[PDB]
Amino acid sequence: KYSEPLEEHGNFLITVPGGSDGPSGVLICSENYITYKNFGDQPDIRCPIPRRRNDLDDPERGMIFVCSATHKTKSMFFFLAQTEQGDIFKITLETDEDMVTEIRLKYFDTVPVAAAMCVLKTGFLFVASEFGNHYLYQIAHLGDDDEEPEFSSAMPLEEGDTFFFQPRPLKNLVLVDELDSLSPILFCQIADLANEDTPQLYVACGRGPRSSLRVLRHGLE
Amino acid sequence: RGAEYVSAREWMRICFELLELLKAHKKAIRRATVNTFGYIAKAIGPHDVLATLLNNLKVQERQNRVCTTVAIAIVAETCSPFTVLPALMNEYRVPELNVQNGVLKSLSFLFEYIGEMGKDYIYAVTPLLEDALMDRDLVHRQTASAVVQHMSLGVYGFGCEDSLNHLLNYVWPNVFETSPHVIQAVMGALEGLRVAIGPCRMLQYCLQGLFHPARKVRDVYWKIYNSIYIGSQDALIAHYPRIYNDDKNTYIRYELDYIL
Amino acid sequence: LNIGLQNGVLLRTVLDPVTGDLSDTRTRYLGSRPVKLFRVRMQGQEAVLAMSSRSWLSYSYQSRFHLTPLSYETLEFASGFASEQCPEGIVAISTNTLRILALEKLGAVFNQVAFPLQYTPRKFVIHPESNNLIIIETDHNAYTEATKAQRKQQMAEEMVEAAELAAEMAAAFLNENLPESIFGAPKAGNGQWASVIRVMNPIQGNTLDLVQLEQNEAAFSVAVCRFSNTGEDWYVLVGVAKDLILNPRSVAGGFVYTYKLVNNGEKLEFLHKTPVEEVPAAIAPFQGRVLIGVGKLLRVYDLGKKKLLRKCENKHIANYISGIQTIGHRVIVSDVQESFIWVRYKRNENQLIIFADDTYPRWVTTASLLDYDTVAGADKFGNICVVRLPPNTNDEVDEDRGLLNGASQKAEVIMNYHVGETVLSLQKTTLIPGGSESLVYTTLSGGIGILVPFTSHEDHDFFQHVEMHLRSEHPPLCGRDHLSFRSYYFPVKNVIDGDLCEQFNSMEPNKQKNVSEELDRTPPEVSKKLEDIRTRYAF
Amino acid sequence: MFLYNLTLQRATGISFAIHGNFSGTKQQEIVVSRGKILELLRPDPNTGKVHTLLTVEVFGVIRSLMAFRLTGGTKDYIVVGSDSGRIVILEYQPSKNMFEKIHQETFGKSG
Amino acid sequence: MTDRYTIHSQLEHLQSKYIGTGHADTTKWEWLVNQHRDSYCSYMGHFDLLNYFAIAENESKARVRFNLMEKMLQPCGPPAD
Amino acid sequence: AKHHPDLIFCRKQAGVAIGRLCEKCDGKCVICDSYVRPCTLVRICDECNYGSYQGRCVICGGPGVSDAYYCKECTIQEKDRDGCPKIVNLGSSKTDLFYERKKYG
Amino acid sequence: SPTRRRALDHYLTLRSSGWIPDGRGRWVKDENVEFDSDEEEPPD
Amino acid sequence: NRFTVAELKQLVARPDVVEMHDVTAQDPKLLVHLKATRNSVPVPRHWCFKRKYLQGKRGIEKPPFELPDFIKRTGIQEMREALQEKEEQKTMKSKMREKVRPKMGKIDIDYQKLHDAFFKWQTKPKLTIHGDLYYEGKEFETRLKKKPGDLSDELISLGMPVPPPWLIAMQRYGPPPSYPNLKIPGLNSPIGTNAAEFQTKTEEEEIDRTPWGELE
Amino acid sequence: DATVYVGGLDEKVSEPLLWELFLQAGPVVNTHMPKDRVTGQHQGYGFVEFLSEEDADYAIKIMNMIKLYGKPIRVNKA
Ligand SMILES: [Zn+2]
Ligand SMILES: [Zn+2]
Ligand SMILES: [Zn+2]
Repeated sequence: KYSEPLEEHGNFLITVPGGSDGPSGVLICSENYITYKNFGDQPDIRCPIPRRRNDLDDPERGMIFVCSATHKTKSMFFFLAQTEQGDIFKITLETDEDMVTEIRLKYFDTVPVAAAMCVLKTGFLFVASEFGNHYLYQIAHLGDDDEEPEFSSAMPLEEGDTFFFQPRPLKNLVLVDELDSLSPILFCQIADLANEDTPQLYVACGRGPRSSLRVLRHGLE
Repeated sequence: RGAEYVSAREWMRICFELLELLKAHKKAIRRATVNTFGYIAKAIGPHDVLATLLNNLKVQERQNRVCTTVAIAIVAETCSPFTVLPALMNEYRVPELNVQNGVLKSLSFLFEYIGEMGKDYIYAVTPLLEDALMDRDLVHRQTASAVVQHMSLGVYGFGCEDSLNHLLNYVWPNVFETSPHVIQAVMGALEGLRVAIGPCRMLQYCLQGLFHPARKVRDVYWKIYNSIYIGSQDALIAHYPRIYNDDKNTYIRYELDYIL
Repeated sequence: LNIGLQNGVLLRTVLDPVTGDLSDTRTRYLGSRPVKLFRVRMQGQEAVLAMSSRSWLSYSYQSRFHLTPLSYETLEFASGFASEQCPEGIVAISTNTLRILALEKLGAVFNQVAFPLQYTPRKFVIHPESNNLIIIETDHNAYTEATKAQRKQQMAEEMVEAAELAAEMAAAFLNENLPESIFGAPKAGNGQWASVIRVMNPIQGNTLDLVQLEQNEAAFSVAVCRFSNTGEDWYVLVGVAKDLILNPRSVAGGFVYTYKLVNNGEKLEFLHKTPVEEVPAAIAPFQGRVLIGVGKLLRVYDLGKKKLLRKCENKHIANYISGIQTIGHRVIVSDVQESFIWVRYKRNENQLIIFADDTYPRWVTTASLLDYDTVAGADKFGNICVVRLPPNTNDEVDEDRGLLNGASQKAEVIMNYHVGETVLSLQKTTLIPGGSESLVYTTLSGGIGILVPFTSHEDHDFFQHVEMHLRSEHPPLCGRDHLSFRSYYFPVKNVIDGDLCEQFNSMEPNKQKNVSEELDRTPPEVSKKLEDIRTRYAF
Repeated sequence: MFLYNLTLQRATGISFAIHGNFSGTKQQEIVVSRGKILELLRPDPNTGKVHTLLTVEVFGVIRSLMAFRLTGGTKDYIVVGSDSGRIVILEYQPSKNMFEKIHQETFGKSG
Repeated sequence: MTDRYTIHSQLEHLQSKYIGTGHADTTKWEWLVNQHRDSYCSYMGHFDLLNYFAIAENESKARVRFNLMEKMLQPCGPPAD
Repeated sequence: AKHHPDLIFCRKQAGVAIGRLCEKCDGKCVICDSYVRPCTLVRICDECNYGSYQGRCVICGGPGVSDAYYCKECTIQEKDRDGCPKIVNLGSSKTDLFYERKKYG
Repeated sequence: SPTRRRALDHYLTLRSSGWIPDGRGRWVKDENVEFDSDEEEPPD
Repeated sequence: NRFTVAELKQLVARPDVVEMHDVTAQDPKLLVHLKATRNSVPVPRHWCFKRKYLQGKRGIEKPPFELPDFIKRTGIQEMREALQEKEEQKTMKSKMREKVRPKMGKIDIDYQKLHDAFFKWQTKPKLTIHGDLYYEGKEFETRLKKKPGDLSDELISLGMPVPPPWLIAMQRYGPPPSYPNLKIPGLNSPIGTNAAEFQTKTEEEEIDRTPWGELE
Repeated sequence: DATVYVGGLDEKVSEPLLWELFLQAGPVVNTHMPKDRVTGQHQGYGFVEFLSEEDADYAIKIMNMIKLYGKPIRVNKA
């Protein structure tokens, strides 16, 4: 049916819940932007992604979202989308009758970079890290208090520069469980370095800061 | 179901009579006839049956000989191939063309029928086939290629790749033949060999002639390449050669060159 | 019925509830002293604890029996325990002590401990005397510590240059530290490389020494060796690339850093830094000297006082060298895509001569020598091969012809197997005391497997028939063919997939009975033979 | 040289995760794809610990994963796209503790 | 002559169906663009090649997949005519 | 068939219809035309079982009497994945036979 | 004699370090091989 | 517009493979690059020959096929030879008369012998490694060409204790010009010092030769 | 010089042996040692084509080294 050019290249899409509940459209995540689009008379709505304030990165690098998850209550709905740096944002759509008018975007937390997130119905969040250990968080509070600035596509913004936020330790999530993963085993050596008779496995794994040397033995802890 | 109701001489002479049933025009009569030869050989033994069938290959008309060939394979399968192998391989030395094409034809059917069980006799019949693939008659080469196709797919997964690679060295110069029957038997053999010795070997054979100066060598080579590409497009990612960068285009796949 | 004996073997025997007729006894050998059995409670279930030289707990997990040994010292006696502090535990008396134990995680095969590093670990080596570890870590797109501090100071200057209160903010900006393992690492750009040498105690986990390198110098190889001319004095060689870009590839050069190991392996003392013209990707100790492959060049380096010294470099390896192994005077070089090359070093000519290689292109990631003639290797694409050298070959080659644009002698491939996931580590070892050897591999995805050789034909025929039945009876769950899966790039050769075979015990009982008819065995006997090979090699 | 392959420690990295009512009840599970392995994980609400219910090796490369409900349906099906050239629809059977293939439809070559 | 033209129609039929079969007049550029694009698809498909590339460059996998998808347009530079 | 170079397969995207074979064609493989070792069931595309044609022979087109299979060798080579294997044109041999008998008879 | 075998092995080691025996009882540095500047002659 | 062979040969990394007609290629750089890549086998040589493949006068006199040895151990060839040597003597009357009154148990080899031929005495033949393509003259030109410093047992004709008789003159007349690097004892090779053979002894002592993972 | 003429031989000597005889000096690329058909025996004179000039120049000297069945052998250019 419909075919419409985009301004910049998106990398994935999010299904906006529709029908009786919410408007039916698609959220397009692209480099430095999140865009709501729908077919019909609805104009496209773009929100820049907040960057970290006083960031040590190379300034040329853009920012994308790596994974998302939708939480649909019977009441309302929001999206949790994580950026490359591990920052999870809440995304909420504001509908003025039939169409949506702005996207609202609020810093939720910072978690290791994930391949998938799953908001379970019983107020948990399951983050499967792309490398290293996986985590199961419990959602204490949705991000609705505690005087934290909330960015928006309607907020009028000057030509070049963007929004900024300040990251912080955990507020909305509490770590409940952690699942050990050996991924990625970068190097290994099977040796007896601890003078008990069975050899142990000395393995090097993990990416960047979360990397570690692990000593594996055969038996229950 | 009832072979004890008749004497063995009766099954032998009734067996002789069945060779006239192979001249029938209806095909169902012919395939029922071939089956009956295997059932009879279970009662009077494969040698009495097999001598009769091997004598029938001197006949001129092709419909008789093709069916006799199928019946030799039928018995070979039902009474295991070590019984009928020696005599069939001995018959390849008879100085008559139809007999030699006939033995090759029944080996083709035999390897098609026994399947995985044919890893037990591939070393036996490898020198026979390499004798046939060196032969001056083109037909001798097309029937040997059919044998290679069917033997190739049977031993897939069983580590018989040295025989098959040896036979590829004989099959491969026949790619410049132009006769269509021989040309499609060769292509069938190569498509069987791709699944038994791998896409890498088959690409290593094609490589030098894909950009050869003559269109003759080139299009034959390109239509082997396409068959490898269709059947195994994903496995070839690891097997392509390294092409260097020229002045304006880059051709190195730099990701694979990554070192951890 | 569980029985224990003086020998140290544990016998678990069927006992019929209504009749009382013991059926099948699968013995297992655990420990070296008499074994004592005590009933305990785990997961609201009635497990058994058998204590020998090392304790061994037999329990059922996911409706499947397990036997794994407690990684803890020997105990004289034990029994069950329950209380508010610990709901399900063990009271154990070792001699002259009493203790309460809780098994937090069950159903596992390995327990682990983890020691944090800063960047991704590329390689490590074990110092033989000290038992320490020397680890090199490297990251692309990264800042080292010092570059991060300068960059931050530049930013704090910039906050003042923007605008009187601002310096107060910049003070807080210099002060606050977000923990990098939970807030990410700042990303620097293409060509930016942070790297570190670290000397580490394997038991305790503490960093004994730390060396930080320059901002675009990236470590790729490490060795610890004794140069025989200088005497008994350990040296650490670290190969470093300078200014490396990945797409498209370019490098400004390389260095090899030499350190000495002083204080019984506590400390590195910088000795010299010697420059090479391409990245030194493999360093290997070799008969009192060292082999260094710089790019496509294979060179032998002798320790000199001002730098390392070059002797007899070879220049016929096709592409980039990625790994070097030695046995005797034979050298096995892993090309990045030209597979294995066998090179012989002859002393009294002082030259390195290629005498054999392989007939396939292979993207080699690792290698390990199985014997004097065999090499096991692994690819980036996820498959393991075993290449042997044919019995006639001599390495008495004196330096034109060649076969097929390569060496005149070719090595035979005798095993192919597609694991499914990229293997980065092969090592030939024994895993359990009183086991046999095996070839252990660890994949990138986090898996660990073994490749164990059959000792008889009767075993080999049994396991091959079990595999061929199960390929048709119990086909893979996503519509793939098993013989086609394991033959992803090269046809499968000489391997029986035991992951498929041990799915016998997951089939339905009519199907287990139907398969086991043609093996002429009852399904307990098939499960026992599947479990015996795992038992006598592994865990 | 005949070798036998065994897996001591299965893969632990995670490629895909889908969450659903796979067991068919109130409880929610996660179906994770570990590349070559398909696992069923059920996290406890009160305790908070994740439990592995099922782990089956599929001998393929799982390339995409989704969860699927029929209209007015309680249980969810798992739809797996792989390199097999076919699409498989699976249902978890809790009484048996195994995935059950419901549909398998073939459209293409493998790899 | 006519056999040349029938070979030509057959091979363009193939090439439309399976993208990336050649014929007798495939240029270097065409063959290499095909095997670049097939490589990219293969990298996206296999999970551990993509892990390896995401470790060797210090990038996340989503960034890696997105860059590979960007390279699919002109993988080997502009067409050589 | 493999014996007739001018015959042409449908090759559209196959569906849930099972292809069948008439008494004459019973027991043979649709692709390579062999009599042995049947491995997989043949599926035909929607158009080819439209209407009256529902249930006719795949290979020739006569009243179908049993299910059609691919053989093992066509499965291993993945010839079973190319499409609908229904033959869509009679060809020269079938037509010639008709006119020849009709001339005589 | 074992001592003669050991002497021969030492001769081999001198053959490895790049020394040429062209000098009848003496050795010549080879130009191809990198040596440190300090050393003037091979150790005995 | 096109390269001559000299520019092409210098432009290759490896100039031994370039032929007369490679310059006529539509992309000659890639062709000579592919011809010099490892493990690829060359185009069959008769692509340019006017005579058809294997249709040559030498091929007329090819002898009959010979059975392998483990099959001749069965005695099939002598039995079937005798059989067909009787059957050329019979007339059509006699052949058609033993087709109504057959003769059982004539040409029977016991099953155990036939099974042993196939499941006990089978030997792998001589095989050829990949890239060894057959061409028409191949099985006659398979004699090849043995290097100086390596002698055959038969070259017994010399009957000399073990150095070569000719050498007592090669030191006189000089080192032959044809071989630049050849080394022979007494001229430029040890019968200096002779520690070269000791190296091989010491290394041969060092090696373990126990193949891993074999059958017990 | 690539070829040499070789006289004065005994028929027990063979072309394969002859190739090994002169490859002791340097490899004989093309061997020619007539077999006479009529009485099935050799007159004993030979022609040798080499790789290049190198084989030819040595050729005459190679004659002195040669001694078949207690007898000498003629080698000269051609
Ligand atoms: Zn029909
Ligand atoms: Zn078929
Ligand atoms: Zn159709």
